[PDB]
Amino acid sequence: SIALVVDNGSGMVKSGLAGDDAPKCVFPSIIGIPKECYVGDEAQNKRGILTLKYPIEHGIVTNWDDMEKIWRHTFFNELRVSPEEHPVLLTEAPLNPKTNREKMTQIMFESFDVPAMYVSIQAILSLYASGRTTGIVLDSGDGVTHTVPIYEGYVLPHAINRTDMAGRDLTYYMMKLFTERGYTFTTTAEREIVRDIKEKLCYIALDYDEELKKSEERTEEVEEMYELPDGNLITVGSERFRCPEALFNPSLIGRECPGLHITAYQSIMKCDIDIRKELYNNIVLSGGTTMYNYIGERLTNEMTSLAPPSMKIKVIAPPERKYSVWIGGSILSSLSTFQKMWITKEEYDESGPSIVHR
Amino acid sequence: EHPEFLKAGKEPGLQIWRVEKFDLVPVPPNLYGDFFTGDAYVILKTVQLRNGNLQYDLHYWLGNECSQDESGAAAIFTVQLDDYLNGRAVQHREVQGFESSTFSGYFKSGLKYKKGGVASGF
Ligand SMILES: Nc1ncnc2c1ncn2[C@@H]1O[C@H](COP(=O)(O)OP(=O)(O)OP(=O)(O)O)[C@@H](O)[C@H]1O
Ligand SMILES: [Ca+2]
Ligand SMILES: [Ca+2]
Ligand SMILES: [Ca+2]
Ligand code: NA
Repeated sequence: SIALVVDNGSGMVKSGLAGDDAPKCVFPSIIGIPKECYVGDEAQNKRGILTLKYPIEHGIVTNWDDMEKIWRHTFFNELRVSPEEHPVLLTEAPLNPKTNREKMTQIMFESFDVPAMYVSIQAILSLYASGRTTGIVLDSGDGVTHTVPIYEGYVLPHAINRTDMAGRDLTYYMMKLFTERGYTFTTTAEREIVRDIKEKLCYIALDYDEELKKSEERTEEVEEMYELPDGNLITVGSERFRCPEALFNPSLIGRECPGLHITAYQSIMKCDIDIRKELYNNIVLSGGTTMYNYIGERLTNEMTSLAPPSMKIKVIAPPERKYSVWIGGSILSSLSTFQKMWITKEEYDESGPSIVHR
Repeated sequence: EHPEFLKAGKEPGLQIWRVEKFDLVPVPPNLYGDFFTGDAYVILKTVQLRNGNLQYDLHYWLGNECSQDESGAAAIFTVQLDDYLNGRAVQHREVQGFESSTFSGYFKSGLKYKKGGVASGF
């Protein structure tokens, strides 16, 4: 009390205080190199003089020096909070390597002098946030998409699937689609423009072949104008649904891995048959890339066509989908029973970074 | 250790807690079965096996007007209480008006509902 909640992602950092409705400070997980030194949005504005660095790739920390800088910026510049005076809740990807779990614990205690910390699996926090202890979470962010079967509060690690296609790949796909139109979005800022185009204008086609026919005939019923920062207008037509379609058919961008629905189906099949029924009934979407309109209905139809006859399929798509991980964490670290769940400074000093394991 | 966990599953019977501002608070026995539709509850049913051991069924009940912190806490409390019971409890998610026959059978005169409840912890 009061616990700090930090959800570290491949592209975005979700941070705030335990007991809040939402994260108060949401900023990109980027380091700007003209060490570091520019961190956050300030590395996006003065990006013309710097080169961008991402300490987290596909949900996994690959640079601990830069990661440690993101944390310092999170505490000092964003939350404006002394970390040695607060317990800190962190998040990790499913199947996170133990070396990174120990390094994360080491940094918090040794570099930040944190009184107490705890690490939660992201998918689990999302399920909790939806008010469930059992279900299959489809976490889909900027750098990685995870399919996590969870039973009675614990992930089933052998059934977890991972695909490295996500939001960033979709952004580049849209850039590719705009390239064949004559445009040349290539720079740092230009990539950010297209990303905004994707978030604002895109949607999931219920029937892709039918929508593709519709856009080629009644084109006016799909076309939307987008105002570029220079004032010019670009027409966006079939790109609106062709871009997020790659989530269901990755072959569009030249990937061999199966689509979102197939990968979820195979995870369910890797689970005990006695729980598959409950998993179909509790499919929970999380992450920014699951925000596309009509994605819940599309997935629902896809899963039904794969599932056994008369199987009940429910896809839950919470409006706060982008922050479900943080929210689940805020609730978790606010509970009266979580006081004794923390890993204390005392427990670290006589066990080391190997303390995270239980 | 949370004092309510220590009271949990000591003997055959029915135990009900209501989530109140990020905490588990025991419902007074005379109010068992009368659920605030604006709240979330945790219910432990303990049954003596025919061999000395105890049987555990954990039911978390979600009112239609309960807030996200309450429903979230109820699910988390359920896992934590199951952990305390060495994972030997079977967990059940109960929705208002769609409760399982087992959960309904716990209350002889049937489930009652009433508007209102404790305010959100958020
Ligand atoms: N309204 C929206 N529609 C479509 N996509 C969106 C929307 N909002 C955000 N996104 C996408 O979500 C991605 C980031 O989401 P999120 O923060 O959940 O992932 P992350 O944690 O940063 O990355 P990862 O989870 O892969 O480590 C971005 O690529 C962004 O394009
Ligand atoms: Ca994430
Ligand atoms: Ca309430
Ligand atoms: Ca159990
Ligand atoms: Na179900």
